Order: sequence, then C-alpha cells, then structure tokens
Amino acid sequence: TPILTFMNKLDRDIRDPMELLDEVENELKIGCAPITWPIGCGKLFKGVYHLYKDETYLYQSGKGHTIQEVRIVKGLNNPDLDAAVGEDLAQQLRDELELVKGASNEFDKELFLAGEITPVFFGTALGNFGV
RNA sequence: GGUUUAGAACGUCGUGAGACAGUUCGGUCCCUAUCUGCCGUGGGCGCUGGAGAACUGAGGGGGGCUGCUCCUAGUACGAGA
Repeated sequence: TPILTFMNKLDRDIRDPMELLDEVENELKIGCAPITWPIGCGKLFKGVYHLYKDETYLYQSGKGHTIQEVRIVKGLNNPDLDAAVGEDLAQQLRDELELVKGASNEFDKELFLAGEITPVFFGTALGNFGV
C-alpha cells in the first residue's frame, strides 16, 4: 500500500528536516521525495516552497479555523522571497534545497504506487497550512 | 447597642439590709470657636516715576490602582495534561 507523508507541526520548534528525511528512509525503509519544503520552523515558520511548482506559499499565523489567503511568491530567486521571508532565511532555503537535490528523490508516480517512495509534504494541520 | 447610677425580676449568696468580673426588661450624650491649625476668600503695603497687558519659573500640589480578553500562540517548556 502506497504512503503519502505529511510532516506535521511546523508551528513547533522541530528537528532538521534533512535529518527527518534520514529517519524516514532509514527506519521506515522507504524513499523520500520532497514536494514542499519548510522555510523556518516554530516562531520562524514562514511557509513552504513548492519544489515542483517552483513557488512559495506564505504562512499566516492563526488562521487555522478557516482556509487562509493563498499568498504566493513566484520565483525561488525572486527578490520578493527575500523581502517576504527575510534574505537570511531565504538563503537557507536556497542552501538546503541544494543539499536536498543531491540526497533525495524526484517524485515518481510508478514507484509511489509500488510503495517505494513517499511524497513528503511539510506543513501544519493546526495552522491549516500544507493540507 | 455594650458597660459603670436610680425601676423591676431570675438563678444565686446572706437571718437581713443588700450583694454577684452572673443573667434579664428599661433607662436626658451640653457648647454661638478667642488663639494655634486647616479650607476658602478679600484688604494693606511692598517690589523705588506712574501705569495697561503678556510672561519666565525658583518652588509647591495633584495624579500614580487594576481584571479580563485577543495578537504573539495552544508557540517556548512539556511524555502528556
């Protein structure tokens, strides 16, 4: 049976999402294919950058009861991602994404249906963001 | 209202008058503020020619309480709660 993976609780101070990928591949014996990627966590959760759509959905704090306003920032090197997220966090997104590409997987529909890779989504079910 | 006067009764002590830091019902609380003090409010004279305004500010006084909710965030902390 195929497995989607959702990394919940990005409102909280969490572990390194890199390390989180290791624990999922190593201990669950299944490949990880990131679809989105968190930008900051805890008090610094700013949203997720979508790897395949190449855009950035911006998290707003405490709209967990309804659906928040979908607020996108288009480019991964769009200088508005720097403005909206702070250029510091913006580069760490860029850095991590570099490492991610050298140590992860492209989502393949065939291997997902074979139960050999999981599409990993990062989000927060409480903030109603990522769902 | 209590309690300390005078009336009356109970228990109680005493032959008794009376008595009890025992109880019970009743039972006159004056003052026109001279001074100090304090709240206000004027008059005088001063401040150096006499006036009409507007000021500066040495000082002085007043004020100074706090609940609950929401954002942060059900975040940090926490196995959870």
